Amino acid sequence: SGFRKMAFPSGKVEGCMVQVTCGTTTLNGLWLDDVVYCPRHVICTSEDMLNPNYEDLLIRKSNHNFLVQAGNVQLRVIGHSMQNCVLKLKVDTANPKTPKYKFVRIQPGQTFSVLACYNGSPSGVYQCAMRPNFTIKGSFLNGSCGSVGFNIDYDCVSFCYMHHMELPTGVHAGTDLEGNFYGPFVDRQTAQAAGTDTTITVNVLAWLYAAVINGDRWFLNRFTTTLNDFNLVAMKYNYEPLTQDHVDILGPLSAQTGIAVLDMCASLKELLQNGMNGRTILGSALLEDEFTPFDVVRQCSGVTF
Amino acid sequence: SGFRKMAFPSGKVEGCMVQVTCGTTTLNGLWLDDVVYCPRHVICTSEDMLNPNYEDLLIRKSNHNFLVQAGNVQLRVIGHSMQNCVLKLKVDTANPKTPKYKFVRIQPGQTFSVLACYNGSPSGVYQCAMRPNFTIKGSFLNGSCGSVGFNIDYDCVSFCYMHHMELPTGVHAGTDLEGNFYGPFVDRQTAQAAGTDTTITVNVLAWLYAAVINGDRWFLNRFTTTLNDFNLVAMKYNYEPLTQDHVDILGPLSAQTGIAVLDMCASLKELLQNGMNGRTILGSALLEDEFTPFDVVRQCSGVTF
Repeated sequence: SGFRKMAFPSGKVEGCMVQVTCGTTTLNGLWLDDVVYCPRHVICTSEDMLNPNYEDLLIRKSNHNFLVQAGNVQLRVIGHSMQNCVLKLKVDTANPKTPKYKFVRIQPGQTFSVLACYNGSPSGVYQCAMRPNFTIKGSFLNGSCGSVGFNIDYDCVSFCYMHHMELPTGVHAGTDLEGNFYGPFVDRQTAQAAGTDTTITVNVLAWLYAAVINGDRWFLNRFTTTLNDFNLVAMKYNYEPLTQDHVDILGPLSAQTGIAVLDMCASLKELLQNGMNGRTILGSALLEDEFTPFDVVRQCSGVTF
Repeated sequence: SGFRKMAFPSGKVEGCMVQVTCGTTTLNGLWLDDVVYCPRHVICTSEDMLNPNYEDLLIRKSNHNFLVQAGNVQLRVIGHSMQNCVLKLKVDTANPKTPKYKFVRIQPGQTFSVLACYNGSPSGVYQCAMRPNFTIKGSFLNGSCGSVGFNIDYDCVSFCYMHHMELPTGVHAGTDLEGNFYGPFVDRQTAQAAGTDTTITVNVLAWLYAAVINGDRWFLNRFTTTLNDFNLVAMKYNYEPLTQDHVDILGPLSAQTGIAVLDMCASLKELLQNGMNGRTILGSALLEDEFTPFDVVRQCSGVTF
């Protein structure tokens, strides 16, 4: 028992992290087979970021201008190209620690682990969600660009995020591993703010099921609701609509607890309208929305990798 | 910017996790050089746990009765001995992935990362604190015994916890890597409950400094306090006393923010007496006490390993 925010074991990703330097800019790259992936703004100075012409900056760089280091060992760059907002540096040595891997583009509301790195060295691991407004609420300092987000399924690492930018509100924006940003954001220091965010309803429900499984049951009320009536309330509290697909995804948690999804919705409705009255749920005094139904199942069933 | 509960990168520990089976009991072991460390109750059946005689159970086991598996590979056991509540299994192969390591016994209030494992395979990483009552609030299912807690300092893994027991209240108890329990607990299924816990004051203060560094400043009031007057209030709210050693540990955060420790204490005093009035601090609606001053510095300064 117990329920914690839990990241995937990071070892398979740690063995892929390298340092990439171009001129006076250093950030992190991801070394898979003989290719290093990194944010293309490694070729920008601080002044370049205000309005960068990436094609024009890149044509002035040679392979030799890219210093790639794996620990204390330089990897020789033998080719380079730009794909959307990422650079791909071909190196003459394939990473001996390359895991089985895939590149995936995740959906808003899904979660992943971030291995925060500086100078190619891992510093910490944490879990976060792709917000409905396509930002993530990470923990990133200068030098963290190129840190990646991932999920693991037994032996296979699915890379879904590469860190590029901090917005003026302190939240974070980045790309998939094909270099396409999540959301409308661009890798330029300009006026681009996150749109209004929303709460991930299906995840709040998943976490309420986790609470019941762990014995935190005080919020269960005696009522039910229709899906349409629940969604009228959820709207007022800036919760995203609950779809029948979401109801279906919650089926296994409903089966385990015996609580029908629409019955749990009625209990959430009351929490939204009345508040928690100073009580806690799974040690939290607010409703948590960064655990997916699959995260709850994993942690409550002990899935390993 | 941003502030997250963050674990250490787990790769160096992942490469040490093995499966240990004795009879019908399977749990996790830690493989360092040619020794596998695991909880001694791997030699107990379910009925044995009610009142185990570990010396008498162990004298009936041969080396061959211990099945140690590192992935799909059996490690031959060539010796065994009991040290306090851990077993040490000598194997005929030293772990090629042994990191630089130390065994440490941590103090209440200190934090560490847990690599939760099942059947010798890592499942997730999370951060937790040794509570003042010598329990931890983990996330552990059946089969997780032998999972370890650790801290990392660049290249050196300091192992501080091995998981043994879940208490009837759902919190967790275990040993250091010499097999001595934290707290008064024993590896027997008996009446042993956690004593009353307390809040780790120095950690709450550290987290309030983290909030200021991240720009969450609304709770700063205009007052100061004496250390003695602060501790009279802290006592009433079941906070542990703040010592001059704690004040000294907070010095660097005080310097970074310009907020004297006793001034931050005055702001915490007001939060304890008046509550948060429905506001949040670093996304939390309650006061968080599982970040040490060193954790705050690490995450706010980007320490790597």
